Amino acid sequence: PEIRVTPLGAGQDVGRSCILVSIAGKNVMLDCGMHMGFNDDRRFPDFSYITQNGRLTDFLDCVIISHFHLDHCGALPYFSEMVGYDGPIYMTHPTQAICPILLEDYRKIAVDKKGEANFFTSQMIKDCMKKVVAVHLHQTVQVDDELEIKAYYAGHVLGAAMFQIKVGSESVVYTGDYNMTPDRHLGAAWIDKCRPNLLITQSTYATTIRDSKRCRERDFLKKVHETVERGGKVLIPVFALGRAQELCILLETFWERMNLKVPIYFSTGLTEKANHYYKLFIPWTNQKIRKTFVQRNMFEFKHIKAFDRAFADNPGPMVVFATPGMLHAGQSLQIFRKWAGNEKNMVIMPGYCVQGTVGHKILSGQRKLEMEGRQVLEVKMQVEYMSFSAHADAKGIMQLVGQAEPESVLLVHGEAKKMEFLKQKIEQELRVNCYMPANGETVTLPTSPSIPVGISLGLLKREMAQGLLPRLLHGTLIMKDSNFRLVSSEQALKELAEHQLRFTCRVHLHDTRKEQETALRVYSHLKSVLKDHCVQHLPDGSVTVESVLLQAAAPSEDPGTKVLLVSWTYQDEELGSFLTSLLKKGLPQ
Amino acid sequence: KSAALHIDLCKATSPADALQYLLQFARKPVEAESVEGVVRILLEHYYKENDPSVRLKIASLLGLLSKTAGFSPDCIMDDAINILQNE
Amino acid sequence: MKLYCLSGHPTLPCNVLKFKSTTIMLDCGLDMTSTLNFLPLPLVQSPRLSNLPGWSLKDLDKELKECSGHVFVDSVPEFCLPETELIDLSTVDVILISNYHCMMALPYITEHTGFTGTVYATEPTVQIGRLLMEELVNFIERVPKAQSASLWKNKDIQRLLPSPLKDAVEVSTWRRCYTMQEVNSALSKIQLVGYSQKIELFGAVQVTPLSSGYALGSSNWIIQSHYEKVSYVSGSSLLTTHPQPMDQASLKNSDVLVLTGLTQIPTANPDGMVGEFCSNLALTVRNGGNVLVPCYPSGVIYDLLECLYQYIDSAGLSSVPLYFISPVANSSLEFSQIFAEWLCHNKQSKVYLPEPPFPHAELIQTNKLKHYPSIHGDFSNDFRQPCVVFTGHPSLRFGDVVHFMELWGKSSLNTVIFTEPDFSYLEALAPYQPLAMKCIYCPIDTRLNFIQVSKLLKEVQPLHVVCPEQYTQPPPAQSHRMDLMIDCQPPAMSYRRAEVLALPFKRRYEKIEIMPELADSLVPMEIKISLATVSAVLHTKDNKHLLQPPPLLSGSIPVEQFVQTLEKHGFSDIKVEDTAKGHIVLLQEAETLIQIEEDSTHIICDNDEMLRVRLRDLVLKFLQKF
Amino acid sequence: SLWSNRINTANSRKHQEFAGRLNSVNNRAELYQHL
Ligand SMILES: [Zn+2]
Ligand SMILES: [Zn+2]
Repeated sequence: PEIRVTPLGAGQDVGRSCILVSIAGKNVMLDCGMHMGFNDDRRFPDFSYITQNGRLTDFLDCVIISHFHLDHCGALPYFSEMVGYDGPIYMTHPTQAICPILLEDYRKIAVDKKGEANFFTSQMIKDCMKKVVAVHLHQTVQVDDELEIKAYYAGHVLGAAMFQIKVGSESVVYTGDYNMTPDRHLGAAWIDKCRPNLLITQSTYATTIRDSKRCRERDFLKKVHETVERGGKVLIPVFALGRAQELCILLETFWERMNLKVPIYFSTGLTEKANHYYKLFIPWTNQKIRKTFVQRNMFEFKHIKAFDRAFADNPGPMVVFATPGMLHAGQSLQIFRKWAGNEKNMVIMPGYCVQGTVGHKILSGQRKLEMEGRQVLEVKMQVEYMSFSAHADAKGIMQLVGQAEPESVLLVHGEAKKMEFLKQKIEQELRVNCYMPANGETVTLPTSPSIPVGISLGLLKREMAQGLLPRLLHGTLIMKDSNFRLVSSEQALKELAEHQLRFTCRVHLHDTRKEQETALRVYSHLKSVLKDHCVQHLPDGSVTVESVLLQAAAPSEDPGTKVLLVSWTYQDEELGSFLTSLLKKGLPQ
Repeated sequence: KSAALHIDLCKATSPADALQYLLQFARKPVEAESVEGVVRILLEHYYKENDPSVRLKIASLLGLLSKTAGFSPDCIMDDAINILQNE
Repeated sequence: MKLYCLSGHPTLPCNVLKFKSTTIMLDCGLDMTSTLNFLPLPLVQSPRLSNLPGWSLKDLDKELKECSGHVFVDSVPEFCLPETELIDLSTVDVILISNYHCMMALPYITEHTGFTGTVYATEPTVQIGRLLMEELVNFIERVPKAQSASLWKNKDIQRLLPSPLKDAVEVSTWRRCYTMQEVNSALSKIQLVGYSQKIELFGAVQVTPLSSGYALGSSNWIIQSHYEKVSYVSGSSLLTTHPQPMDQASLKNSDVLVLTGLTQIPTANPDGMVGEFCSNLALTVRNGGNVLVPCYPSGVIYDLLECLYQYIDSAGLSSVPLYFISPVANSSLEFSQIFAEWLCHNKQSKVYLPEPPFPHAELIQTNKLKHYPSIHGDFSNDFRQPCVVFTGHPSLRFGDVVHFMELWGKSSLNTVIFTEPDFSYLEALAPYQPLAMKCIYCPIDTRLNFIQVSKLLKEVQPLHVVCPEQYTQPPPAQSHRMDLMIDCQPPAMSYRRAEVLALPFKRRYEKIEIMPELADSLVPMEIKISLATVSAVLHTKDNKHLLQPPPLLSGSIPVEQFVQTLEKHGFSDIKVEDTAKGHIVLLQEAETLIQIEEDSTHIICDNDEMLRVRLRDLVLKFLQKF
Repeated sequence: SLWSNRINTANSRKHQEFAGRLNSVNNRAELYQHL
């Protein structure tokens, strides 16, 4: 009865997200990302941790993908096809649609811009897509007999989802990446009061709120206007499927004032595919777009360029949107390496740039680099790291944790310095456990699963029939036919060795008085101080509370002192015991 | 009408026909002065009736009738509380 | 355990089940066939309908109009609501919507009846239902007509009227069309739910919509309380339709299977009727005539549009225009396009590569299909005579279909093709009977027929089946087809309008959870099987029961074992009295006594208190609580 | 002992362990050992 979580990727880093969860003997993989920046043998997660030189399908019964980013799904074809996992892979419909093209682009990069001795191919990418099982929003699929998973809304990118993993009473929620503040084309994350045993959250931004939405857009457009005022060019890179749409529409609306076209250097095929995917998956987008897509198509951009030409053009106000984000390789690095200038070569980073060369040094001066024939920049050259990535900040993370209300929390997809601060904040604020697992570290938690039992309707009703206003419930549990069925004693008899045991004692009364005193006066000894005893009135004269009767017979039939029958059972043993005790010698003449 | 409703409810079958007649009767309005007789008949049939749905419809109807015009329902709340206690 | 059926219409049900602690409304439904008794609402005041002769009786005359023998009502069309006064709808906690066809009448329930509960439905159902109420309100309020007709509703007057007007039922309960404010208010009280989404209702019951395959967002519901499951099978289809097929597996292990939304005209094969419709319109168009296709803007129109796109290319009729006139035309086309993940595996595979799912986007791109919001806009400029028009309400009582029927009704060249089976095509056509227009009835109903539902029943094996009484008898038109029946091993009880069914599915053994702390103190035993005893305190929160930690006994104590085993377990000076069918044992210390009856024991104490507890405990060596 | 029998039943029907978790030290294991 334990939940063992071993993040062998993105434990205290961002990238190569791949988390193993063993909850009730069901071993699930929570992501299959890849790392960016690493050259060889560390791009993909360490799958030797799962008993290499063997069949992974036996060990893992379910593989879940949060969204289509390469640090969450990049190692999927290599993993599946190469290491031989033929089991199910769960991912939302937009994730299924947009995942293979990202893999194809990175495959093109690897075979052209680098070596490809130990990489996968397009046919092997398509082979992986066969095992995929698409899961809709809030679709509680039954991957196994007892294991079931539910996809929520994450708001990071199109099709990004938080995957609950419920088996029995135990449940684990993995948010992957998410944003609690809605974008211009994506809604806010939401999850019901799941109250799971563990909640695994991203922590790439444990910083404070990033100055709302309008202020950030205003600052970004002001920087763009400042750079283009002196005729400089702008070279923002982006992955072309995440925050690219928001930046595109924002800069287009800003350009409604002056009306000069802006070049979108993500491939025209890729741009068309992005527009089509966003129009096919309108339900996954914001209510802003969900209600206004019929009136007008905001994705029909009036400004676009194909590729290499306008990049090497005259120094105008042209702002390039490079196809590969993070400045790790591709068109982004090709343009950046050939661009310099005070107003020109404005490099605005919306992403995080987790460990990739060039891009990661946003906090640095961005004028040092590490490459052959490296260049230098100037202060006016934009190296601004605008907070436009669709990631929830600290306030969003606290909001999500309070919304879900988990028993415990775990942190991944972040930096150790930020994650320790976030863990301290969570522990000090919500009084809920938090964890700090590194890559390869196993985190184990105990579980307290309740026992599923069936209680009879009659006993259940009788529970509050007398216990609505100091109460108790007594019954017998029958673990018959390998199932648990709680019933009352009568239904226990009815199930199937009967031998009733009672108390109907005749205590020789010490009180030696009249017949009236012995019979009609002794029997009124219930209401003195005793409690939790029902009251029923009868004209004849007797005390009938459950298995209690005291008016027995004549006061002295046996040739001795007065004899009276005191009767009680084990549930009402208090009354009968007290009566017998005070009748043995407690009522003298 | 009072006697017509009485005899119709008497002759109708308990589970369904009486329910249909009550459904038809609930739509048409009732004059204020005649409310007392019809609610008395409805109470009598409530006592007679054993079906739960028919008694439920009788309760709903005789609650509806209390909203009719300037009728004074202070004469029909003792029987109402009585049947509520007995229900 | 109970089921209040508020509508006698089979394909438009409204059922409320007082099951467990919640009363759940299954569908709303709006019997639109009452509109056929009224005179149609034209876009422009026609001379023919205005100058119709009033009907004569001994008494009125201006309320009723006569056209070719049939007698109609000269008033705004009215809609037969479900029975709202049978059960106080304020007590209804949840409403479950299966189809957009069953989504209508919801504004009435939500606004006028004091309903304060929740409404659960799938998003395509909500959007398409919104479009349907949009177009219905637009048609009704486009050219408003007064409601002067009230004398004919009288009980003693309706008897003498002719058959279509005499057989109308619940006429006093008919209401005019809801306003758009009510529609907007009603759709604000809705929660969107996806397929197989488990929605907990106050911790008591769990409801999931399951794909029915009949329409976009069409869903069947299963309500369960962890031991008793109730399955609601609305309109469903097992054909090759665009939505993902029926989820028949989840309907298994159902105590009660309430079954509605079965096909009308069961003898019709929908593929053959689609082919016949295409062939008929091709024949009409080839001779230079026009074609009118009364249909809903978002129902079976898409399937026949696909078949027409395939057919015209081979038929050499690409020149003729395909007009689609409705206020919600573009909205219908766009909503049909965007709901791509709500399709079957064949058509949802079109989202991987960039391509819209439905092919009528190609009809628009090649300028084959031309959708317009009305007649007065760009349609009147782009109208070409040998055309085909999909428009108006299929009831032929409002919308642009009235105008087109009045326009093309005078010529034999033009044709009107009926595809929706929910309206009697002879009765909807009644206010226009002396036309020369060629009228063709080829309804396309993809819903379950009786062979399909028989196979589904044998696959699912529900314990009890609930259906409208119309399905327990053959249809009146045939009256001799035993195959058009619901045949079940149980009698398959049925219902009529405003009938209350007491279902026999009442069961005990509600579920409860026991925490580990109390389970540690609970220890089992052995009997003849395991058994234990529990004494605890019951904690209930949100209809979920938890067992917090704070007469009968059983065993084998025959007279021989009683006398022998416990003879000298600690006391002395014990005698046995030769009593019949047992033995009486009493001690001389204070006349303490032990008596046994058949399968029973009890201990007597006489002026002694300290030894009594040990006397009881001695017998408890081999006495369980079974 | 009701919490004993059901826990034993649940633990009895389980699945194979990860090699790394078997070889782990202090609930942590070195990754990419071959490098
Ligand atoms: Zn990420
Ligand atoms: Zn991400």
